[PDB]
Amino acid sequence: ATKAVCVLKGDGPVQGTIHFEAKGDTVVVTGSITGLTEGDHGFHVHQFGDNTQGCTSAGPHFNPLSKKHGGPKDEERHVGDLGNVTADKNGVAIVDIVDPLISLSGEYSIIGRTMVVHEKPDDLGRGGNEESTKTGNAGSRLACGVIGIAK
Amino acid sequence: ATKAVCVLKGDGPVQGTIHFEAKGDTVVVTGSITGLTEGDHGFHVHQFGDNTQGCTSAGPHFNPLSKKHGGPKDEERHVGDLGNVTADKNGVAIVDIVDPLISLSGEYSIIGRTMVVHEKPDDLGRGGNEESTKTGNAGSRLACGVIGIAK
Ligand SMILES: [Cu+2]
Ligand SMILES: [Cu+2]
Ligand SMILES: [Zn+2]
Ligand SMILES: [Zn+2]
Repeated sequence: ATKAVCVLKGDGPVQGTIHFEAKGDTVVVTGSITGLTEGDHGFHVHQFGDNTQGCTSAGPHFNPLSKKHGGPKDEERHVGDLGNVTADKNGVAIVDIVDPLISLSGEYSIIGRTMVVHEKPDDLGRGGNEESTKTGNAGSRLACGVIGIAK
Repeated sequence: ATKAVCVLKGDGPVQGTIHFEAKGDTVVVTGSITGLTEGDHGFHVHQFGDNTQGCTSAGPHFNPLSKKHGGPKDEERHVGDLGNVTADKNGVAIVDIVDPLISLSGEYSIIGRTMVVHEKPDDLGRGGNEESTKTGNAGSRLACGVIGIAK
């Protein structure tokens, strides 16, 4: 696809709508999330578009290259690693990202996978431990959605 | 993918989990639905995995080859026309479909689009009006979900 979309729901106050658009070989991710506690939350494309167990069955991060966990800019990162999104004091987060690694077709295509917002900030793989190299220690999954074709 | 999955939700009693698997040049589609009234209900793949306005934003049937609506057997159908599932007296429909037209990859991939279960029976394009040739007069979209990649 050239355009896709994601509606984030959970069993909490955290809702959002994430928009995806293919520009050459980057994905412009745009949107907002509401209900967040102030500050950073990890923002990851997890592997499966599977909601049979809420956000739990989305699996780990989309990582077809078997890299370590990392931030959007690091060479060592999962493809699904889109780093942190920041909520203001009103709990709202404008999403604004241009990523050349995730995509909306071919392999690395995120279509039909799961966009997750996390309870905790992502330490971007740079942490005193080994969960850091897996999840960035972004903690729980607050809200998630299957990324579907929009246009 | 070679497997996908779909959680049917709406604002209603109706809910279901639909399982797709690539089997040779066919997709076998299995699962169950509940909450329905008895007898036949249309069961279609709609074009957009766009859940922003619930099932409404899914759009029309997946129809990349611009054919008029039909039943899954017809020369002339949409790729999304999987026909009817039948609810027994207890509101329960056991899904069991193998289709040669829909795919989990390539052109015709149904990953990222929407599975919809309708209010009324599809008429397979054999009503006598425009609504037959587009919709099957299947009625309102009771429950839908986005088709995601499954382990
Ligand atoms: Cu994550
Ligand atoms: Cu339909
Ligand atoms: Zn990661
Ligand atoms: Zn149709």
